[PDB]
Amino acid sequence: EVNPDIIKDEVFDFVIVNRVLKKIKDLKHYDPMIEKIFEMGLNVEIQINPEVKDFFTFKSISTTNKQRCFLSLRGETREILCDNKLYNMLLAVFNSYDPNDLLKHISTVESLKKIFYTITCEAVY
Amino acid sequence: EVNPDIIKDEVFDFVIVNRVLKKIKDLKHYDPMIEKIFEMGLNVEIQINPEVKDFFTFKSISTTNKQRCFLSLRGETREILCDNKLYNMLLAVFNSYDPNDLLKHISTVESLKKIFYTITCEAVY
Repeated sequence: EVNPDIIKDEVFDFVIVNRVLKKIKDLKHYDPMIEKIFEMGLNVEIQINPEVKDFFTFKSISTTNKQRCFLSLRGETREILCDNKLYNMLLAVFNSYDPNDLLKHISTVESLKKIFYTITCEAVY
Repeated sequence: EVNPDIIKDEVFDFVIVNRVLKKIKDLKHYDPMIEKIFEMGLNVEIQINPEVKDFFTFKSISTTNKQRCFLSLRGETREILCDNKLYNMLLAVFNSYDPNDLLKHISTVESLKKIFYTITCEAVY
């Protein structure tokens, strides 16, 4: 339940850390929330549109051996497979904010929305 | 908020109601938890293994034109696409029940487990 801040110093085995968070320029732009779980877990939240609060969020519940990843748009949360494709795309989004080229950011965020709207949870029958 | 019980009385436009819930012969055996939402929606929860409360359940959230379906195993909840495949598997599970011969039923429940472990939430990148 405690929401520390350190992530630039210490190290993790946690995939989402050593593959997205640490690889993002200026985390504080996206007003990150990071908490410690009991010590066996990490619960991460990043705003995708920091300007409009909780409009578009990325959430990652990490545990000892398991990770669960969720895109959330206007209050509707969808789970998505935690994999490279997602890590990358997430980096494309967050690493794309440049004041001298907002339109580029605009687009890649739209790219992620598309992914959001395109997610289906399927089984092999 | 409120929770009825006779899915045989009222008529519904809810698709989970007409494609599944009304076609279940011994609905009562599966300890249904059916609530109405602000009329506007239906919250449904069925026990796949009534013998072990909340071990394996199916949840369905219906609002006006939307439905979301979940399978929960040992407290782990996964969303699953509400499609014909889904509706056919569930009916096969709830209607295979026969107190005078349960092997068929025991096996189809396993078939639903297999489905659970198989679910993935993917987006096309």
